[PDB]
Order: sequence, then C-alpha cells, then structure tokens
Amino acid sequence: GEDALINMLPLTLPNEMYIASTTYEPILNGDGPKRFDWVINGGTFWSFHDPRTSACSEIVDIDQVEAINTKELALHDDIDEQNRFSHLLRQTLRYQTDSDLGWDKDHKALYFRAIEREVSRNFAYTSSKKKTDANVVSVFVRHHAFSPRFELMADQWYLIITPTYYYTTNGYAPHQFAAPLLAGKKRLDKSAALRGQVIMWHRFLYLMFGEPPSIHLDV
Amino acid sequence: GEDALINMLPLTLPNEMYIASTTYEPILNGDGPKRFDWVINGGTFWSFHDPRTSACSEIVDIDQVEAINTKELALHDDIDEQNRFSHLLRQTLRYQTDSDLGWDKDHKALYFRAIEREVSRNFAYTSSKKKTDANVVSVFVRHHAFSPRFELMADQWYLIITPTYYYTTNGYAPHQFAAPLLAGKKRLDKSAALRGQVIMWHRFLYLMFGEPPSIHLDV
Amino acid sequence: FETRIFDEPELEFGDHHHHQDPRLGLSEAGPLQTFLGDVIKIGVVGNSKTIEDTRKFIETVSSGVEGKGEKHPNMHPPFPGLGNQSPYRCRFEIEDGATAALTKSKLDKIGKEPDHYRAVEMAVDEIIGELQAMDDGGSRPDVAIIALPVKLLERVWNAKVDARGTTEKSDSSGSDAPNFRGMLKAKAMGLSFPIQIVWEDVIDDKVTIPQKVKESSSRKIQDIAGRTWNLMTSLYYKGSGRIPWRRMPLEGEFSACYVGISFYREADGQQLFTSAAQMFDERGRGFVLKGRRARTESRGRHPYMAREDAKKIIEDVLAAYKLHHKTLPARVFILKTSRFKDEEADGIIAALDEAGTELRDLVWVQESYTARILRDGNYPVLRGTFVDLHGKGLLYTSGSMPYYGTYPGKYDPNPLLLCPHHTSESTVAQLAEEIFSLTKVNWNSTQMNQRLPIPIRAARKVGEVLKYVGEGEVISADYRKYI
Amino acid sequence: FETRIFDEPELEFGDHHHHQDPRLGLSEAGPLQTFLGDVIKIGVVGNSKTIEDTRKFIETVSSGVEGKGEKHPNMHPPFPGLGNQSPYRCRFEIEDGATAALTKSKLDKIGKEPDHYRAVEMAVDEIIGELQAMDDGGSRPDVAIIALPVKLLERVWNAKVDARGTTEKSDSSGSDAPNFRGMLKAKAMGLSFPIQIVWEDVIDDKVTIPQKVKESSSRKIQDIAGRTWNLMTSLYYKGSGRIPWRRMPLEGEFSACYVGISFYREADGQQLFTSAAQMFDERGRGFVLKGRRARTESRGRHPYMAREDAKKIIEDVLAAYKLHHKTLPARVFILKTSRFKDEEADGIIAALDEAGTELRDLVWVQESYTARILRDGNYPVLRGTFVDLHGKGLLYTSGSMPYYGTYPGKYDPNPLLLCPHHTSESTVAQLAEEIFSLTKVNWNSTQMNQRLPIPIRAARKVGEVLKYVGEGEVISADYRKYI
RNA sequence: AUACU
RNA sequence: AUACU
Ligand SMILES: [Mg+2]
Ligand SMILES: [Mg+2]
Repeated sequence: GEDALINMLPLTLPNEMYIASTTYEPILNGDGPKRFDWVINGGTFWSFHDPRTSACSEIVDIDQVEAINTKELALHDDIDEQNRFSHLLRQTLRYQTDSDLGWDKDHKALYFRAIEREVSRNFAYTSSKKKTDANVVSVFVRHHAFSPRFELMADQWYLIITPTYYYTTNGYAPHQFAAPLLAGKKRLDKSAALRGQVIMWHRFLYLMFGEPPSIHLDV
Repeated sequence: GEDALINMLPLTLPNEMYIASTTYEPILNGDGPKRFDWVINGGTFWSFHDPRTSACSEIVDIDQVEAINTKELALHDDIDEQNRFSHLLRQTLRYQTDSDLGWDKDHKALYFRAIEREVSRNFAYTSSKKKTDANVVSVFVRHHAFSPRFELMADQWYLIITPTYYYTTNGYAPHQFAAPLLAGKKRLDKSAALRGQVIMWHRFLYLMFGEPPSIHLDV
Repeated sequence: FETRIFDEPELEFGDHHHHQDPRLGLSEAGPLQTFLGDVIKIGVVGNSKTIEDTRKFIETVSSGVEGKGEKHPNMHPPFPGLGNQSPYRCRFEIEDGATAALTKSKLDKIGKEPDHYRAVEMAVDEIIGELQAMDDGGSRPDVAIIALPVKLLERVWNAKVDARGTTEKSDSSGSDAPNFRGMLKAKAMGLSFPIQIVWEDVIDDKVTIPQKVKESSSRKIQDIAGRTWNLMTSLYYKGSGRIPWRRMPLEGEFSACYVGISFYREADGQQLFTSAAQMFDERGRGFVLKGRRARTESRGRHPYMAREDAKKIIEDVLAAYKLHHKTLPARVFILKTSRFKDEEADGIIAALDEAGTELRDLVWVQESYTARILRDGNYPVLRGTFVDLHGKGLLYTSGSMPYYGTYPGKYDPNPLLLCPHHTSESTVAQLAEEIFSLTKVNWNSTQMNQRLPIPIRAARKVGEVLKYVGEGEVISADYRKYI
Repeated sequence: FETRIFDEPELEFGDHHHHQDPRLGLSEAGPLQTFLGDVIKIGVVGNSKTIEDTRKFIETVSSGVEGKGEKHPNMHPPFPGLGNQSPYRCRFEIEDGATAALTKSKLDKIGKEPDHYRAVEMAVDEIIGELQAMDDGGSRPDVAIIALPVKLLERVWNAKVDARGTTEKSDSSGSDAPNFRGMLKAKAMGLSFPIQIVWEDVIDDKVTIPQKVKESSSRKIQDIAGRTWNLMTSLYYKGSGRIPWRRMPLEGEFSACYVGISFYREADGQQLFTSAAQMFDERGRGFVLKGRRARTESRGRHPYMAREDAKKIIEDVLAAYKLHHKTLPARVFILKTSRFKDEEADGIIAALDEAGTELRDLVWVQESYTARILRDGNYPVLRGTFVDLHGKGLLYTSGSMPYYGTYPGKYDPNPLLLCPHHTSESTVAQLAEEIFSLTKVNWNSTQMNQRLPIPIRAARKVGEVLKYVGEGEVISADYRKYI
C-alpha cells in the first residue's frame, strides 16, 4: 500500500557467459558493430552474448571459451569477484547505448548525446494512465544523466542508478569555463522528482533489465 | 657556442597589479569581454591589469585596488606566494587566447580549437628563413598542445611549456572511447622536434612573453 | 523486500518520567536522581567585555527568555528562568576572582601573527596558564566558560578554515586543521576543569560576524531561547559528573558494551592510528580508552587492530567496565564505520571467548554510499528508514520527523552501511534496533535528530581531543573532557 | 643561466690502475686488494634440474664465453674464464653436499595456491629452512645462489605484478607487492648468508617465459657474455666482504659521509616511515642504520626527522663512522628526496655542531621536474648536464654517452631538482659534482650509467629489505644483506 | 567553537 | 628477481 521505488535494477542474465583469457590493459577501434570494446577482466577475458562463433572484438584466441551459466561464476562470496563482475557490467552497459548516450569521466554519468546545436528534441515513453513527455535538451545547454553503481545482494545482480540532473554542463565543450548552476529541486513530499527521473529513464532498456522492485510496507 | 634552447618562457610585466580582496572562490559571465574570469587568490580577489575603472568584469570591490609595482608581489621568498602567483598566471594564460585555444582538465593542456568537423586549418607562421607550416588539424582528429607550469627561479617569472601532441578527444567525438594512438617517437640527434614544437608555438603572444632564453655554451 | 521503520526510544528524565525531546524532558523532571553538589562555579575567562556580557547572559536567563518562531511549538519551546523553577535544582553562581581578564595587548599579540598554528597555540597556552593560576586556590571553579572576543574568534576560525587541511575516510578526528577546541581540551586534560567554549553570538547578537567568517562557516544561529538550550545543559553536564538523561535498552538490560571501535590520528609524531575504544555502556558513560598502534593495510591507510591488539583493546575495555561496576559485560557491540578484517574479528572473538553469557555483535558501517530507498515522502515516516537488502541492512536514521510538522534538513538524507559479520549471532533487525536505540544521548546537544549514533558520533569528538595528547601522558576516561 | 657538464667519475681497480669501463676495469685488474684466502662456497638451493644446470652453466663460463652483438665493442666486451684469466682470482667452486633440494611436490604446492602473499611466504620459509639446515655445520658456505625454477618464477612474479599495489614518492620500499627478494633478504638477515637470487633465463636460454610474464615485466635478456657480467660480480661482492672498486676524488680525502637520508615504510605495523641512514663513505661502504618514527606533515605523508630524531640519527651515523674508523666525519652530506623542513635541518645543524671542522652541505633532490633543459642532443654529451637556475641546479645524469657511442635508453631522459639549502657553504657546481661522483659504486650492476646516486639508489634496496624486518630485531649495517 | 542536517 | 633507461 505504502510502497516506494528502489534505485537499483534487477538484472536478468541468460545461461551463457563466455569465459576466456586475454592479455590487455583496458580498445583497438574495430571494423563492425560497436560491441568491439575491451570488455575484459583482470587477467582473463569475460565476454558476454555474441552472434558470432568468436567472442567480442575478435581478439581473443580461438577454442578458449568456457561457455558456462551465470549461476556458476557470477554468484561468489569474495568481494573481488563482485567488483570485477560489476565493473564488467558497467563496461558492457556504457557501450550498449553508444549510438544515443555518451559517458563522461567526471561525475561518472551517461548523458544524452547532442545531435546538433540548439536541440529541441523530446523523449516520450508510454504509461498505463496517460502519456508523459520529457524535454532533455533545455537551453537557457544541459541534458539528463545517471550514475551506475555496484550491488549484488546474494541472489541477483544489480546496477544502481543515481539520477543526476546534469544541470551543470553539456555540449561539445568539456566545461563552460567552470560555470555550474544547480540547486535543490527534489522534496520529501508524497511525490518526488528523482524516482520520476528513474521511471522516465528508459534509454538503458543480453542485459535485459527488469523493472525496479518497488515493493515495500511502511506500517 | 653550442647553445641549446630551454622550454621556459620569460614574462615581462608592467608596474600595475590591482590587488584587492573580495569573498569569491572558483566564473560569472554575460557582461563584456571573455575576461570575466575569477582570478582568485587565497582569500583575496587579486586580479591583473585593469582597462576599465573596475577590475575584471566589475565583480571586484571598486574602492580596494592597490596598483603596486611589479617587484612588490611578483618577487617573494615564500613558496606559498610563488604557488599563488603561478596559479594566477595560469588562470590569466588559459583565458587569454580562449577564442582559438581550448583547455582540458586531464593532462593539463592548451590545445588548438576545431571550428567544425573535418578541419582544414593547418597553421602557418613566418620565420626568419621561410614560412613554416604545421599540421595542427591532422585527421586520420588530433591537434597540438602544451602543458604549462610556472615558477619564479629568483630572477624572473618563467613559464615552462611541455610541447605535447593532443592525440585524443577533440570535438568530432567526445572521447574516442578511451583509445589514444601514440608512440612517443622523439629524436635524440643534433636537432629535435620538442625544441621545434616550442619554437612553432607563437599562439600565446599584458602577459607579454619574452623569447625563451637559449643562452648556453655546452662545452 | 521487507521494510522496517522503528520508533523513538525511551529517555528517562528526573524521577520516573517518559520520553520527549531532550529539551521538553529536561523542563518538567530535570536530571537524574542523585544527591550531588548543587553549586557549580562558572568562572569565566576572557576580556572585560566578554566577562561582563557573560555575567549579563547569566543574569538575563535567571528570569527567563521567551524566544520562539516559525509555526511548530514542539520544535522551539522557550527557555525560562535559570534560578526559580530550574530543573537542575542548581545554583548557576559566578564568583569574583575567578573572572580573570585577558587585558587587550595579549589579544592583539595573539590575533596579529599570520601563522595559523602559532596563533591558536599561544591562544591555548595563555588561557591554559590562566586556568592553572585559577587551580591553585581561592575557590572551586567546577567549570570555566571560555568566551572569545571577535578578533580572537576570527583568528582561531581563520586558522582552521584557511589552513587548507584535508579529510580522510577512516580518520576519526576531523579535517587536519589546527583546532582551538581540541587543543584546549587536550591541554586541559591534566587540569581539573571541564571547560566550555562559547562565542559572543551566543551571548548577544548585536555585533556583526565578518563576511569571511559568515561565508566560510555558513553561520546562521538560532533565536535567544534556542541558543541557551544547548549551552546550559552542556554546562550542567560538565560541572557535576552526572549525565542529565538516561536511555533505556529494550532487548534485555543485563550488561552492555557498545564499544565504538574507531581509529583517530594524533598530531604528535607519525600521525598514528593509535585508535580509541569510545566505549558507551547501557546508560551512556563515555569510557574513552586509547590503545596502541592499530595495523594498517597499505601505506598507513585502512586501519584495523591486529589480533593481539584487538584482544588487548577488548581487555582494557572489560577492565574499565569491571572497574566501574562489579559485573562483566554480557554483550560487547563492536561498531566499526569500516569493513571488518578477519584478523581483527578473530582477535575480538578470542577476547570475548573468556566471558560468561557472551554476545558478540559486529556491524559494518560505511559512509558515502549511494543507494536511495523508500522513494516516498514525509507522510511515510522517513527518519527510521531501513531496508533488509538480503544480508546488508542499509539505514539512514535522519529525515522527516513525526511530532514536528516539518523536515528540519535543508538537503536530502544520506545513507550508511549496516552489514553484520558472519560470526554475529544476531539478525540485522535487532542490530538495527540497537543502532536506533543509541539515540538522543549526545551531550553536545539537545536535538532529537541523528545521523550517527554516539559510539560513531563521539568518535569525532574523541579524535578531536586526543589528537593533541602526547605520548607517555595519562589520559582521562571521563567523557566530560571531550564534549 | 650558466651550464656546466662535468666529466665521468673515475674508479680505482686492482693495485694502482686507473679507470676503464666497469667491466674493463674488472677484467685487467680485478678486485681492490688482498688477493689471499681465495675461497668462496656457492652452495645452490633449488630442484635437481635447476641445481644441475646451474652447475653446468657455471662450468661453461669457467672457460670463458665470447658473446657479442650490435656494433660498439665498448658496450659488449666478452666474459673471461675462471682460471688463469679470472679477474677475481678466486675459487668459484660449489660446496659438495650443499646442493639443497626442493623436490617436486613442494614446488607444486607453492605454485598451486591462489594467494599472492602466502605463496611467496612459504617459498621464503622453505628457502630459509634449507639455508638453516645448511649453515648448521659441515662446511663454510660464504655465499648462496637461490636459483628459481620457472614454475616458482611465474608464481613469485605474478604474486607481485597482479597484487595491484600502489606507489608513493617519499617511500623507498617499492610498491606494496609481496617481494620475494626483500622477504628472502629480511628473513636471511639473522643468517650468515648473503644470498643471490637468479632466474632460469640467466642459467639456460632454452626454456621459454610465458607471455603474461613477458608482457607484465618487459623482460628482454642480453647475450650470455652480458648476463654473467652482472652476476659473478654480485657473487664476489657478497663473498668475503670486500668491494671490488672504489672512487678516487680529491675534495674530501680527510673524511666524508654521504648519508642519504631516505624514508621507508616497514610492512609490520602501521607501515611507519621509520627512516634509514644508508650512509656511504668516501669508499662506498653501505652503512645502513634504521632510525626512528620520523614525524610526518599530514596523515602519515611527507616525512621529516624531528629535531631530537635528526640529532639522534646523525649521532648514530657518527657513532657507526667512529666505530669503523678512528676519525669523526668532517664532510657530512645530506641527500634528501624532498625539501628540508626547518625542524629537520635545525636538528642536523644541532647534531653536527658537536663535531669538529665542518664542511657540511645539504642538497634537495626532487624527482620529475618538467624543464627539459639543453635541447641539443647526442653529439654533445647529455649525461651529466645541469643548469644553474639562479640558485637551483636542476640535473639529469641519464643521456647520451661518449664512450658507448650511442644512446642506451629507449625513452627521453627525465631530470631531478638539485636545490642546495641556505645553510650549505658550497656552490651548486660542487654539490652537483659530488652527486655525480656517486655513480659507479652500484654493486647491483657492472655498467656505467646513472639516474639516481647510490645514497638515493640504495634507498630502494634498503627499503626493500627493511620492509619485513620485525620490531625488536637487530639489523645488520653490512651492505651485503641488501644487494 | 550553543546546536543539528 | 643478472643489469640499465
Ligand atoms: Mg558542547
Ligand atoms: Mg644483484
């Protein structure tokens, strides 16, 4: 009845992991799709789903694929395996929406990429009650973003989304000569803005993200 | 005399400093010249030369200017004063040629600006022998840069420049997916290219930079 | 999952009175029932103006101020007289001779040197010599209000905010700057005076604080009745040796030891990680027990007690508990705001193994972790927010308040970590309840807000004071020398 | 500015012979003096194949190899025999019955575990156990070769490069990785065993190194003649306690003490910056004297000696000098990796004011300056170039070589910031010359190059060894236990 | 350093 | 950990 949203995504993964081994320190560009990045582990190669016989980027040696299920390897007890797997998940999430979303090194954000100058695009997603739009190219330029974080919680795997409003700086320039402008917009009323920014974020959607849990009791 | 070049740039400064004090700490904009930069010391709004009545962009306190000679504050025995003067000179240098030189927060470089994509703006400058051209807009896009540093050295206020290629990022693609292309192929012979790239950087030429010293014997 | 939101615990006031805010509980019942001395001598040290208006402050609240504001009468009750109805049943008496002046030349000579360390050093040393000259005889100055003039205030604050000190995650002391408060409390440790440091903004808000001090500290003081509520309570706490209010445990009383393992740094030699117990028992006494050099993982960072170090620390905590009371601790609650190493946990377990009916209770806390939960609002209680995240028990204990009517914070709440060790024989719910029973027991304030429990909150104060206590010096386990 | 390019320092070789290349000086004259009692027992520890081909490879170089390459004959002279043409004139024989075996099951049990620390820990313990079972009686093994098989090699190297250790500038210990070399030298300190650690590539050039070890270490051996030049010299250095060469300057021939103050963290407790002397006199003896818990500026970083600590450390350096020779130092040189603080410098002046005729000088050397002075190149000499920066003497010693005929490096040189203190009584050129005189005394090598002089070059080795020596254990001032 | 977030 | 950069 009094349930509320949760800022992490219940990832659903198939029974295929494609464990391998390489020698690299993470990208040699590529010649095909945008899934030719160095999505590797610390010493070994941890790839993901692929429509080819070889793994991603075609740089790992042939006949060195374990091809084991997710439950055998991704569920470990030491924190080093969790950190490695979550870094891999962040790497395969950043280069998954590369044609639409960009990543910046400061503040750790996946923002909307600008197509031109003085953009007037709108993002619309469906809902059960009505249709709600969002303007993410507002110029006074800033767009919308989020930050991913690591979480396992034993049974499943999670990417934590923090909806930063990204009001400071956007465009081709890295920073508008260090000129930020932001304040507190969200409030602890019956509704909120951050959760809203979580709900209307759908550009992140074999990383088949489930809906955030939103099951709570507040007696 | 087997003289060799040094990569330090002497500074010639007028007898005006306009020391003041206002509560500010880093960049307001929208008034006049791009020189609306918070040239901010450790608690004192000590800016540089004042063309109008009020320093910078009339942000500083009007009735607090000092206008002292160069030897009063540029020469000091305290290392903290030298570091503050170095930071102030860096802030004046970065925001002086900002119409055609950009600054990046990583690697600390002042690189050439790109007007658009697929740039054809190779830089030609005159020398004593003949006109020397440089491919500062090379596309395979990378440009030319330098990293600045300041120190006093007990007689002047030299600026040290490290002539590094840009080799990464630029405006065509934000960060080229974390993939530089470089080899560090510099030459150790009777001549070099770092001395070259120091000489063919005339884009910083009030912060009137003198010629680099190049007074050596080298027996 | 399952979301648990706990209620406010019961604070004991006076003689058998229930729980309210620490101000309202300390207005109808007063402090605890123990026939101690009813006279506290409050000999003020400062110049003539600060001593004069401190005496005017004591005179003007003996009748009672009626300051209020906003709309909620629960948040800002007034502070009535100090001498007629007074809950402490105490005389806030000031005597001549103890009021020792600082003249004007010495204030200028300590406010004119541009060195940040040296200025606060002489400001500490001159008044320490003044208190030593007070200690020889004449009266019994149980406390000493340290009133700071505007020049001294600006000097000792700009020595802190303009020294460009850095912070650290596991350093439980502060931000590396020269602290006037910690230095005064450290150099007054050998003294017999629990001292109180005030400003003149607390006394009279007629002199303006300079703009640099206002902007660099974000200073916005409360009303007249709201400023003497957190000061006279701290005055009665220091000069009597009695705690004003008593917390009440829930899951069995017996004996308890909520020892807050923290690792401060002392600015004497190598900036050691010599650690501190900061033990708080079931009633609230701050048994401060520093130990030896706790081991570090790499380059002097990420500290942890070694196995021998952990059993020695727990042994001196048990020694302090058995010295104060004739009963061994039936439960020891380690509260680290960092992860538990296996060697440290094994040492603590081996030390607890020689205790009858023992109860090891280990909890991991980590600061600056980003996972916002219960995405709702004020209506759904938001102070006691805690969700069982399948093992780890992330909790933020600050937010919207019932019985207030508004959210007192100006920013969004931030969470910490609550992860029990695998050796702990308790669920995350009962350890969460014990974290949310370490509430409203800070003697530095009368607030009912909380984001750090007092073994975690008091770590900052203990590391503030024990930063400037040199090697080979006996320290005090009495909590009156810290806050 | 004015630029001085000093000449190469010379060395003394044999009985009254001048300086050639350090291999060439160690091929026509040999070691320094006292060519009597030429017995060295070189009892090897390893498996059967490794001991067998170690003895075989010693047998090949006993006649003399003729390896050469490239074009310059000065850089790659051949390695002579071990008989009549032996430069050391010493018995390089293996002690019979001192071939301590490691079998095969123990090697697999070390190489199979996934712990980086524990594998090298029990490898060190196994080697130490065989050395302790060797030194009980039977013969006199003056030196020992710890020859490592490839299965042990990959394990002890990937325990280091895959441990993800960090670095810091003021520390000389290395990079926090478990070091096989440092741990073996620390646990062999109580022994009478100077020990040499080799790889299977040095013995036989037939077994391949795995690609992970090749890429993670950039391993590229030289020829057979160029591989045993750096090994048998280190073998003779660690036997009989006699250095094979010395410098011959004329500035301070009465007394000299180039005490290279550096700071290291010891991985026993808090990784405290317990400091070391690393004193090198006018001949090159490495008097290693660990100091005390030196004060740090902030949070355990930027160490400096306290005034009492500085005077105590200089006092024990003077005590070591007066123990070895019947003359107090008169030319104490301090060589720090950071700028001199006022307290440390004042402590050093206070300690040295007790001594006699003082020509004391202090020099700051700061790594990684950004001013590429003297943009001339190879045809003028770039090794040993510095610029008088109106008080500072910014210097790099790495560059082009006249005798080599080519630039031996693969990257551009990076300089050091030579800054004399204001109490130094000598010009910057004299201090630069004295730093340049500390070049070819590296007993870890047999070539002519420098980027760090041996009071700073030896800081790495001393902090490597003394990282693991525990508290309360007596350390050795003999430099044989470090390189 | 009257307090808290 | 054969050595240097
Ligand atoms: Mg208080
Ligand atoms: Mg060696």
